[PDB]
Amino acid sequence: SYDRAITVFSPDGHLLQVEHALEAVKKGGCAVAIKSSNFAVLAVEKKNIPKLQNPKTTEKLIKLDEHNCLAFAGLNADARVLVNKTRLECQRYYLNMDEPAPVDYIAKYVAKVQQKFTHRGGVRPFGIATLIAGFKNNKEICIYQTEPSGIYAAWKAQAIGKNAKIVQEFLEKNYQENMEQKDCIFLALKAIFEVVELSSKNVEVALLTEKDLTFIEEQEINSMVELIDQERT
Amino acid sequence: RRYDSRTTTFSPEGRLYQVEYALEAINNASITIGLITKDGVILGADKVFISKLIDKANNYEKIYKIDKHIFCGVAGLNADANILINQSRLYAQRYLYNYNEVQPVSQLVVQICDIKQSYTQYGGLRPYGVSFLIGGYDTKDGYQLYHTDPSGNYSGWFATAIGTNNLTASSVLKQEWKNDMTLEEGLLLALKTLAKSTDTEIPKSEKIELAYLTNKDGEVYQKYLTEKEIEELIKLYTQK
Amino acid sequence: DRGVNTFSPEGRLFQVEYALGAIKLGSTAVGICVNDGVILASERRISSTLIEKDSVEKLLSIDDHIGCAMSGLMADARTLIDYARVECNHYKFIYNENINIKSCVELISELALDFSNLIMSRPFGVALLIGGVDKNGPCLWYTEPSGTNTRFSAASIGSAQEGAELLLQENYKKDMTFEQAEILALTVLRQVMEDKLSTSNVEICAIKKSDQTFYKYNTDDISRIIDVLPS
Amino acid sequence: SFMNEIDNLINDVENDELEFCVAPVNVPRNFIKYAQTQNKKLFDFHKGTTTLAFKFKDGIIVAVDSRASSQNVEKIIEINKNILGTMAGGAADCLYWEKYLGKIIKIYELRNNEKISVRAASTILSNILYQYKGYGLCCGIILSGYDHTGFNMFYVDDSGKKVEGNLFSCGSGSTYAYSILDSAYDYNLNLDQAVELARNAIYHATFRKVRVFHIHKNGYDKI
Amino acid sequence: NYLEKLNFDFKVKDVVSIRDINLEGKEKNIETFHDTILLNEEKNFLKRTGLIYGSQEVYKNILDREIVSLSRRLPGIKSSLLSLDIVRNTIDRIDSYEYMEKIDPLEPLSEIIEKKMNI
Amino acid sequence: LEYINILKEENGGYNFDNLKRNEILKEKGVKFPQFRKTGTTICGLVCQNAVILGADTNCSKLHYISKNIWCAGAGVAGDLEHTTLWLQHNVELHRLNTNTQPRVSMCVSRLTQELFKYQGYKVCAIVLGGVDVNGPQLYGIHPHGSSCLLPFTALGSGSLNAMAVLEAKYRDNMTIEEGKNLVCEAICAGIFNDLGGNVDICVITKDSYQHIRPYK
Amino acid sequence: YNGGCVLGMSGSNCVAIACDLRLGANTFTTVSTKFSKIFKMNNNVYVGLSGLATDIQTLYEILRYRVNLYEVRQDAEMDVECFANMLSSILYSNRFSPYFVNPIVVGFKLKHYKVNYEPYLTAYDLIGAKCETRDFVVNGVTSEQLFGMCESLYVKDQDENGLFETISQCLISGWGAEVLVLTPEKIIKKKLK
Amino acid sequence: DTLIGLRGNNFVVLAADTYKNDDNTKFYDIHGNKCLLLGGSIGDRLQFGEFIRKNVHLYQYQNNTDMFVKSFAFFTRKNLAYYLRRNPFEVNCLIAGYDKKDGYQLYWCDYLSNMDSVNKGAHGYGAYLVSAILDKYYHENLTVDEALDIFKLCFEELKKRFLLTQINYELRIMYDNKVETQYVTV
Amino acid sequence: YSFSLTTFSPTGKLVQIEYALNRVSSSSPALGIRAKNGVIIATEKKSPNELIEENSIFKIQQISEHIGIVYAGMPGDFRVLLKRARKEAIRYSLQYGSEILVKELVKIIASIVQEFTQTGGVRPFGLSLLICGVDVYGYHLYQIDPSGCYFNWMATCVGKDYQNNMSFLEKRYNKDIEIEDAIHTAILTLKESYEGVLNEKNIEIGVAYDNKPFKILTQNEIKDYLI
Repeated sequence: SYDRAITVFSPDGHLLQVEHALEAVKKGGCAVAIKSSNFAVLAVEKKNIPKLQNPKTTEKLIKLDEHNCLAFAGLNADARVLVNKTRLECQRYYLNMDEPAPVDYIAKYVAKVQQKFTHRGGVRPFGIATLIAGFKNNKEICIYQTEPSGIYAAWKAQAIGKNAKIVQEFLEKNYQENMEQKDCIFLALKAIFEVVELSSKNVEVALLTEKDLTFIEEQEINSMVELIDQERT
Repeated sequence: RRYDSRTTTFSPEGRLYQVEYALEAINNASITIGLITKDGVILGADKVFISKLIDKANNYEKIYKIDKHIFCGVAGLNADANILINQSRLYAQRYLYNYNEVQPVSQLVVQICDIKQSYTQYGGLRPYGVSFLIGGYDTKDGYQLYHTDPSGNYSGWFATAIGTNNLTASSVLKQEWKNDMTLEEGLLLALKTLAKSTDTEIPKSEKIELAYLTNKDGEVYQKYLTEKEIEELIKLYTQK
Repeated sequence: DRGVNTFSPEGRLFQVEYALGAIKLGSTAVGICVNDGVILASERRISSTLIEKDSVEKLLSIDDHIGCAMSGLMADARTLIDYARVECNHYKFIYNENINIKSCVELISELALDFSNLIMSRPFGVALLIGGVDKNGPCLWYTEPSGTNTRFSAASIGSAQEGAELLLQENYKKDMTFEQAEILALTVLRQVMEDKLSTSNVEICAIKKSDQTFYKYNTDDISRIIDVLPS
Repeated sequence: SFMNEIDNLINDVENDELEFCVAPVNVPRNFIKYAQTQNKKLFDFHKGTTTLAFKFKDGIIVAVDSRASSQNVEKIIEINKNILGTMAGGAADCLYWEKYLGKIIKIYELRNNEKISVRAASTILSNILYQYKGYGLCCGIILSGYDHTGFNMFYVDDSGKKVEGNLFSCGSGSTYAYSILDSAYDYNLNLDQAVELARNAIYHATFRKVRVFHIHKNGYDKI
Repeated sequence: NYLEKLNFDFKVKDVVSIRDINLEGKEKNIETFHDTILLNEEKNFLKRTGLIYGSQEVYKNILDREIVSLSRRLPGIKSSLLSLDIVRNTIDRIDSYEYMEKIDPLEPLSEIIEKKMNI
Repeated sequence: LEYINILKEENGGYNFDNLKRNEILKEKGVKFPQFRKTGTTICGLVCQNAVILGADTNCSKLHYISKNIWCAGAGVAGDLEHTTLWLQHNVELHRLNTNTQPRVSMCVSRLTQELFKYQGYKVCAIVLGGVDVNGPQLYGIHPHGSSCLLPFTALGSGSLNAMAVLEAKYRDNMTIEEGKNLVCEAICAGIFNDLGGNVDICVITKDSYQHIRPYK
Repeated sequence: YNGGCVLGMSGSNCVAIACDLRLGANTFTTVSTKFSKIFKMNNNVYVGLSGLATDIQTLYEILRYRVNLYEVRQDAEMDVECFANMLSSILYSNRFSPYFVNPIVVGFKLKHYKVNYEPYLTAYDLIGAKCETRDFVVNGVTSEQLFGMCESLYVKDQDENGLFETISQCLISGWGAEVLVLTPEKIIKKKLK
Repeated sequence: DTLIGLRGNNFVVLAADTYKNDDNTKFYDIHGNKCLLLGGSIGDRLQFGEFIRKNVHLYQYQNNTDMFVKSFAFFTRKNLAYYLRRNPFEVNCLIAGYDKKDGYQLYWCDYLSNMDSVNKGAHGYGAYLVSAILDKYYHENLTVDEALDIFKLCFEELKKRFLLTQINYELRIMYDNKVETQYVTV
Repeated sequence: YSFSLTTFSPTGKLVQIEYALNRVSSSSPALGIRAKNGVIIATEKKSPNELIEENSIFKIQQISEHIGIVYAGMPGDFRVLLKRARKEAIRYSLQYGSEILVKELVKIIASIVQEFTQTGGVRPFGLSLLICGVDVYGYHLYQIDPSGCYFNWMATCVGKDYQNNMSFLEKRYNKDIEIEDAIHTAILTLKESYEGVLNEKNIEIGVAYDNKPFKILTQNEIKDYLI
């Protein structure tokens, strides 16, 4: 309601509304992100009905600005609204600086907004946990990961969505430093397919470089999933 | 305080309660079909039999025109549909007023989803219990069709259905559908899936209505089917 | 069931008590308000090895002459630190002299307790430990969510703070120099760390009397003060 | 209370420091100008001294004379540890906005843990100066300092100007300083020759106590 | 006093709008007089009522008008505000603000909800 | 008062987009096209139990407020037309809501408040009159908002000759035909004396009015 | 300043409109020799906005917005007087600082009997001063010259070719001109040297 | 500050007087094949052009498409009108670009927002002199190099007529889905 | 504190408005026939006390020169809806200088009713309006429900025993019918479900002719049509 605390403290010091936002995030689709050297591959789970649904409209690896990019899991409309807010905020920041928006500032802004929706009356928490990837003013690749609670922390290789813990353990076991582009894309594909059925149509991986977010072609994805299927047996 | 409905509130596990009940209303309305064809975009609908004394001529309560190049159809509450279609008309005409171009349908469905998400998230008022099937033509990506919902999600669809018996309509569309389909074949497929969803063998002419958007001669033109051409289409359908 | 502002039968706000129930869940932090300065430390609770350990820092600078440690809900605490530094630099704008620690913790307290209509909706479930130097020497402060702010000689916050405060009561003495304060803080930390006290698993910030600058200790300094500890 | 508000409404009987009051006249933006028609004793504000700032091989030289009513007024403000702002024109306006810009920069450096660029500070100062353009505002500032994109000598004014360059000088008699500087100037100049050139040009400016500062990549000295 | 209040907001130049020449001084011209065309009339009406009848009448009128106005749609789609028209007794009257129209552009709907009711 | 702000935001009104551009254009010194000043000779008189207005054109000055209320304007054409439409429709809405015969006093009060709200900017002179429950009443509204119940009124550019003729040849308990003759003796004489078109006559009876646009 | 001169002629079941084409700023300094002033609002509605080019474009797009909203809401054909009072209300909405065009409204009355077509013409002032002429009507900054030939060359009912010849011969302003002859079953646009 | 612009078959060229003689406050390269050239005060230019460019960036990024040039021209016209409503200062506008629908195009707009499509546009103090040369020598099927020769001759004419010396210009060129920048001194 | 009291219940159905329909089921009948030469609306006004002034208790009201209105519900909602419908009619009149089309007014009233159903802290309306009118597009007869849905009806009945009344009307209705036959069918349908003796002052009949203004028939005319 208008001017009404939707989220309030529970008897055991917990925000139940923020908790409900957390399992709402966990029920969403998966998404993996890796960083190395000066680029960061990004992957999301794709879910479309064959022969009826249009894969083109279903977009998950949006670009926020010239450099930063954002993936998400959970409520799609909430993600779209916060994306509009963050894009407008990036253009505000680029108006005042005349310099590109670093990843740390927009990550902090996303954390601030998601905290604000967990502390204002008449607003429920945002049911998403977005992770931003981009270059700072120093021009070093970094990845952050927000949550509905508004907590953010820098990450080297992080995943979200359904069965997130298995992908996190796999990345923690297998991640190396200063990897190649093909190695990074292979690791991201294997990480998402650890908790996703092995098929080309369920991934839309793209590589973020300082030029742009280049979407990987379908033939490369087909070759890599066939290679992973061969390696599994 | 004690009389609060608490609309904008998550469930115990992961969901907005009222948004589910709104979806159940979408599951308790007349079926609406949507198709993509090689020479237009077809969107039929099933007319609920309120009474035989309803003025059948020029009372198309399912499909409406939002703009000269955009139309839509509803499978929920008509009173909400009127206001939402009015706001869609206002946004499309304001875009044409400011930017001096025909509205891309993606922007329009994004804005109507923003309306439905604002009622989903902000305030305490109940959400909008209606789902649209916005489709049209633009030079950016040719013919397009979308499927909005009260939760604010949306996505493209080459062919889709909403309302009662939507699973049967989706199953029929999955089998009999082709990319290089002419307008007549799409109309016959619309008749077939509407008859299958309604469970009747012969479609009733008074109980259905159809429309399409042809882009002949480099100019958008919507045509809404009346009783005579519906009867002709049904006669050709039964004879093939 | 009940509003955000409703007294219990014992004259205690329900939401305030629930906020005080949440501050216990958090990372350990310890501070000694010795005469030479404040040695506000922290835990660096690493969630996993993949944590970059650069964007996750508990010790933030409200101002050049102020240090603090956060506990409980983290985004809320970041909002508290942001408002505190905003009004601190506002005070620097209106008044030439740097803001005292006492006035800063009053601004923090009236931020924390504005949730009642007396805008913000619910109380700030954070237990900060502000510390810094001003013209009357060092000053260490504390603000639970109930707003009953009080200064401390030495204090600890976070989960399992009972052992920390007991050991500080059992070891702290007056006229303690700055190196003695450092080794006391590290010993208290190591005796409440679950894991071993490595160089990278701790954050310390110092505001010295002469310098009056927020110097967050680097890896070499942390290693030295770990090495100089007793058995 | 609402009771007192309605009582004052019916009876027809109706202030933070940072809030700016304006006249109830028909056009407040020209109000001071109308007052300047009535008298000029009040509107005799302490004007700043001409400033001369320029890059060279090792760092930046910034020289300014002391002449206001007063002749020992400091004309350079410390915006940041690496950015030094100048004062020209109305002393109050440039001084106050330099301090407020410094506070914005301090907030940005605190929340966003990174040193701000000179371009960013110049853009912020130009934006806030343009925000109150038309109300009457005299201020000439020459932002100068180091940033991760090298040195920078951004120049901003009341009218929202923002011009990047390597040679600049603003204030009364600035054309004479520009004439001498164009007569003699070189990027690959020594520090002693550079400060001598600055002193000579300032002395030429205030003829028809100089204070000079050298900004370097690790701060600025006072010579 | 006036001209808002500086608070080191740091967001002075927006990507939706530009500052006016008068900022918030609101120089007295025809648009300024037409802006306070309805507020002044209702101020006169509340003056008349709470003078002759008692300030409790003005209190009841303001609370009723705020309550019926509080019952409206979210920002976005225009609200009919019929109950406000009944309470303010302007349903019988048709006036310049009823007819005519203003077409209005760059703000997303979520920014409008933040601006309207402070979220 | 937040609800009035909501009412202002939701509802429309007088937009003011192009004030500054016009200020620059007029300061730069270019002549712009003039207004349609439709101010001509108009008059009216209180005859035997019926008001008899008069005007001249092919702009028909006689405008309709109600079945027993007509009026004649003199000034700017757009102001007169919009104000007359507003008054007619306001009275029609009141008649629908209240279900009573229209009254000239209500029209006079509404016009007086509307014209007094805009001090002199709206060039708008109206000689509104008609028959109500209190008999015939004729009024003499001015652009400053000052009504006055006169036995006969004459406004316009050539108002002096019409007023002089009416003052010369006015009498009480006059016949309707004599009223029409006096109306032409004012308006036709003012047309041929003052620096046009066809005269206009309309008797305002309590019911069953009649309009004569080709009067002469 | 971007001025012009528009013209309109009636006749037996046919109505014609004409306009010059001249855009220029700085009093007398041409910058474009081809600018739209006649706009086809509907199959049976044509508007002749003449004046400052910015006001022509702004009022044309505002009228297009409102007319499209009415057509989509109504879902049927629109009457000419609705557009006329729409334009009058929009002009009066800026009573202070008007739009600085001299509009002329040309249209066809559709009396649904099947349907009977009749002319409809009217002039407007800077504020909105609707007069139902139904004969020839002229508007523009240079209309003072045009009134002479408009009054002299009038014939009453004319053949479409005769109407085109009459309006062409009768027709800060200059740089060519165009004529749109409207008929119930056709429309003909042609430019004059 | 004079501004000049030409368009024809497969070229667009824009030029302005950079005047310090390295004025970067005039040209603004919109994302994609689009540019905005403005003239007036430095602060007014840096406010208005930045507002237009960041708005177009927001539109293109929030929709994942490219703004059509006609939409960009009319949007800049509307925002110029609104800006003049909120700031009573003169700003000249010379929108040009490339779109797939109608090839290349140029637009000419004044402080009054009297925008119109032209093949030859001029603004500023030297608008009268350059416009005569563009009227005299422009012709259909023009190749870009001779168009730059016309601009060089106009620069020479402005040098000869007025007392200016050591005058500089910056040329922005659009052709073959490529944007190019040059610095001609005459 | 603004929340919606009309909230989607389990299994949907938007239950609050359905309670309003029960009031529409508990109200006196109010029918109307769209004839080939006009449109008719009729109603059953009660005589609860026998001291009521029959003129004062209007139910068949007039909005525009060719627009009538009748309802079946509580009277206050009818009064406020009538006043706002009239204000919208004059708003269209000043906006466009013509009589408001029936479809536009029906859409506006539907939007207002849906607004009130959706708006926070206000209950829905308790009546089913029955618009009728004549325009250049011919005759029109609409019905705005409490839910806000509008139906382009040709011959409809709302109130107590609405199903039987609609069935009786459908049994004896044709597309091509004169105004007199339509009035007789209206009188017969009203007399079919009255539970008493129908006579003068118990019904009110309004008619809008092909060209004449919408006139409410006087008591003598109703008595003449009764015979």
